Amino acid sequence: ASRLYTLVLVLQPQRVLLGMKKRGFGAGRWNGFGGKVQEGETIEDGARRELQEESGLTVDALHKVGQIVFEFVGEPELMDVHVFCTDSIQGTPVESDEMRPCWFQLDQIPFKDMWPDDSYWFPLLLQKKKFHGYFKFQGQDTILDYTLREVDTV
Ligand SMILES: CNc1nc2nc3c1[nH]c(=O)n3Cc1cccc(c1)OCCOCCO2
Repeated sequence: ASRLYTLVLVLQPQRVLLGMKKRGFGAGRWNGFGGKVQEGETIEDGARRELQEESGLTVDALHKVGQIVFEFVGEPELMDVHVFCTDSIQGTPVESDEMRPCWFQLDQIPFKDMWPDDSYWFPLLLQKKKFHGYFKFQGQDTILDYTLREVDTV
């Protein structure tokens, strides 16, 4: 009982782009760019779409870096998130009614104001590792258990 989602991190050698979500999903946390894959769309197309729609950036190459399955206790649908990274972008990120984009130096990532699972996988992302992960959450703030392993093939 899963539903497909994309998540894109715009990661250049000195810095990463995150957006503060002003409302709705993930509000009040620094998020990457992503959402539900639509009907007739490949996962990679959906990721490019979500980045563009949400960030204002246009991406050339996307690289798949991970898959994370989220379980929220009591919610029937598992969220199957396909995670991608790019360093080849065009444009300037645009602040909108839904999000406030900001660049962070890699040693100043705001983990305290991010989803708590990010402290586990973001360091793999930053070191160019690919991963499979699973996080069981109670509410949005508590990780009950998780697994996370590095893989050769996402
Ligand atoms: C940078 N880390 C995270 N960024 C986001 N959500 C994040 C990030 N880390 C995280 O746990 N989430 C929540 C989450 C949970 C289930 C499905 C999800 C996201 O779909 C991926 C699309 O989410 C876009 C919002 O960005």
